[PDB]
Amino acid sequence: NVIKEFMRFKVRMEGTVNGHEFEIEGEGEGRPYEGHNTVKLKVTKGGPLPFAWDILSPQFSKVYVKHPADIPDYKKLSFPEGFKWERVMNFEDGGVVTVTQDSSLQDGCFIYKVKFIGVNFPSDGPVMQKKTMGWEASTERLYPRDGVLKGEIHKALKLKDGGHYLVEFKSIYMAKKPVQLPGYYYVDSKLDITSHNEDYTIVEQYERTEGRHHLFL
Amino acid sequence: NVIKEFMRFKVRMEGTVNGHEFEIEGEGEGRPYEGHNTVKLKVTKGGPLPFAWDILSPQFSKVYVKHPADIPDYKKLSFPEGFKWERVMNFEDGGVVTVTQDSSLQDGCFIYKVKFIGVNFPSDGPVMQKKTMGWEASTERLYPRDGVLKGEIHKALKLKDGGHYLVEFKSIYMAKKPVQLPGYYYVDSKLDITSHNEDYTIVEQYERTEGRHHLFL
Amino acid sequence: NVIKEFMRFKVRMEGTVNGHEFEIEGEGEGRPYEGHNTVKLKVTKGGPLPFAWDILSPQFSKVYVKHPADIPDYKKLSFPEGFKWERVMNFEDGGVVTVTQDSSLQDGCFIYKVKFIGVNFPSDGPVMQKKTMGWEASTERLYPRDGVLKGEIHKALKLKDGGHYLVEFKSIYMAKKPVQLPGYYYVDSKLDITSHNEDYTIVEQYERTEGRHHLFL
Amino acid sequence: NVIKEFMRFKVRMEGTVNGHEFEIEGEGEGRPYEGHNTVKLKVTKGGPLPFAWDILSPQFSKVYVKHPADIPDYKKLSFPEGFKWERVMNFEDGGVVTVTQDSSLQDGCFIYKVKFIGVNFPSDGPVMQKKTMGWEASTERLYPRDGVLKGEIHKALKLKDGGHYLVEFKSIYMAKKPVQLPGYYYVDSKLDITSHNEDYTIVEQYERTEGRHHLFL
Repeated sequence: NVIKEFMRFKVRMEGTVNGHEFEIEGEGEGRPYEGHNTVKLKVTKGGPLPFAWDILSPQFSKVYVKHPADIPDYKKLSFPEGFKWERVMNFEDGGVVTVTQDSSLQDGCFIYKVKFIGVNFPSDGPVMQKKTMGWEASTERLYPRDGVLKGEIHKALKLKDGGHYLVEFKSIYMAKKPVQLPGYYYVDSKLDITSHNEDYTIVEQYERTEGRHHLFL
Repeated sequence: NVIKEFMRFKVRMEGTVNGHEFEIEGEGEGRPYEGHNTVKLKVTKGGPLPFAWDILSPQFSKVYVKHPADIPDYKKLSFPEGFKWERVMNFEDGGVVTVTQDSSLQDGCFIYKVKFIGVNFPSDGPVMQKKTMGWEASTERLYPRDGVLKGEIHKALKLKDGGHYLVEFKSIYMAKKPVQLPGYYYVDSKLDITSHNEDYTIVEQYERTEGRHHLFL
Repeated sequence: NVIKEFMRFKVRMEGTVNGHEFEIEGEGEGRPYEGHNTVKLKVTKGGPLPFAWDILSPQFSKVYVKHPADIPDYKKLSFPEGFKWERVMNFEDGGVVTVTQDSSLQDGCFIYKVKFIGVNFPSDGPVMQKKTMGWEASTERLYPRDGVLKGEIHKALKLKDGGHYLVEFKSIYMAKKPVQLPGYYYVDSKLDITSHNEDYTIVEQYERTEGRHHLFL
Repeated sequence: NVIKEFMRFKVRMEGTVNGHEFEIEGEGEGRPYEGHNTVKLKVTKGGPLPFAWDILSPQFSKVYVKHPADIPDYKKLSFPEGFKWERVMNFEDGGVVTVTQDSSLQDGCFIYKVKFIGVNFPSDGPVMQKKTMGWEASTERLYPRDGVLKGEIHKALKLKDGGHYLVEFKSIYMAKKPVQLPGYYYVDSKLDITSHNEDYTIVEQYERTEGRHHLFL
């Protein structure tokens, strides 16, 4: 280890939403063993974005999840080789996103490369209309499957006018090398936008995340 | 009052699974303010179900959910008129179930009436082949919507030969009288089969369930 | 054979939509080898339905599907015993319906028994608001699976304020005796409400439906 | 006009399937008013794809769809500017794919640019195990929505070991310029792999496709 108490990271995203091409670059840092991390983003191409920043927020670091000792830390165990992760986001209004990412380690710094494709968002929807205002804190249900780690979440974006915009997440974590997998468990998360410029071409986020067993066990 | 510290209930279910008709009846009791309840069932018609009992178990009492004082207990508030509940269960292998239920209070006893329709289960699947062995403890994400209370869960049935069989629950709770809805919150639950005969024509269940805010709030 | 060129039928339905119970009875007739049939329904209980009649229309006769000689007529072959049918209807706005049906032959006439459960329809949506106006003609994709016949359709209801309300149908047909199944094929249908009273408590429908191979074959 | 009776095209795709990156480039040609076209592809990077080629085939030209004079040919009318198209493919076993593409016209040659992300495919499934054998002919259901053209299809891949592997397609066609949209209609298609080398690093395809009204209209 390899994975120190303090770790920095670099991230780059190439994405497309309803046909709108964009690129984003950023840097972050956090305490992998404490379950917290922050990140600053900059839209390098296609800005300002014609859609809610919120749909991108969660694609910018699960190696920072705090895990109790009795729960194998698959993501952490994968380094230095690292792991890849994939995801599907099913929006209640038909919107669909598919994400592919690669997580590596270079000279003590984490390297994240992301590809994102979002389609079918209604022109007058909350995404396309920028009517959201952050995510609610969430709880992911994880389990080992097909030799890899999987998890699902029932998430929600807060609507300006009140109410919520529902999104189901389905993620897949795949170590680049064989690593001990955990059993059924949960991960609580809370992602906040801490700052941003008026057109959201510059953004700062904070995330707290921790794994645990269900409370009744 | 109407809802005492100790309350009993009676339940009747009329269902069909893959064309197989059946009837179930039972009696239960519990501590509504403590978050626990038990129930004893008996298959009265269509006896010897040709499918896993597990898919029926969660259809047999949310008025028993322990809620903190700062979270409006919508279901409890609904009495004496009571409430209705509906649900969709999406099985990973294509099976689908819709449930509609009516909850009332009669002579100091909770009265539950359930209709269930399950279709599209593979004949060789874990349901039709009775390969399941109980649910993992779960956590439901609730929120108010359309004037009613809704909630979703990523649940899972343990496989006898190892692994899990996934199911997504979508529930709707509808008070028969206008009462206070809570905001976004969660419900942890754990249902166990405490006793049964080999063919599951006689079963007893126990369930613990409590409402709460997300752990990071 | 038992299936004459002219055949009548009797249907009875017990359903629930968003907690509202209802019952319907009807009588119909048609020419099974020609691909057309009519039916007259009367709401016998729960009358003055508080939702779009159109969601019920398609649950009231596949044995009447015209099949070319080179495509095994599974449903017809199942008689005199008959067959069962189940279905899932997934509505674009979240509403979900499950149906289970039993088709038999008695007194020289077909006997239909249907059970319907509909949930999660938004209070302000086209179904509960009664804003639909008939289905567009459709095309079902069928194939043999798990020893039975299955088919799916991408359906659509026309709306009063223009546009369409999309629904995906997934049906399963199950013979009560082993009969020959066909391979991959298509069924074309067009259902029309031919008459109805002011409150839709008495309704008359017409349906044309025919099986065939893809046109490029 | 801009669109002549015979037209060639250039296509290129960047994709990722279950974390495996690849690139493909190719050229095709056909008769846009006749609904016939062919294409030849070469895997340029990510050599020897570790998954079924079949999943990519339908991503390689709807301007070639034959339309009757009474049905607006939205895609054709969008030129010379062109149009973009997006798509979601939902695999029966959990795999999900999103696609985004751009179609333009350059000096008499159509230019196609495709981005593809596929995730959640079971390692032991027909895709990653290459057990598929081409698509069945299909029929897409189209309708105008949100100022654009949408269509859905219930498709199927033939399994080597027999049977079919089901896939639901959801496509969105967006003209770069708001040209005339058609109303509800269908498109029949039949895609065949005409030639291919052992490892699917060189492949040629043929597609027949024509738009039309429902047969009962």
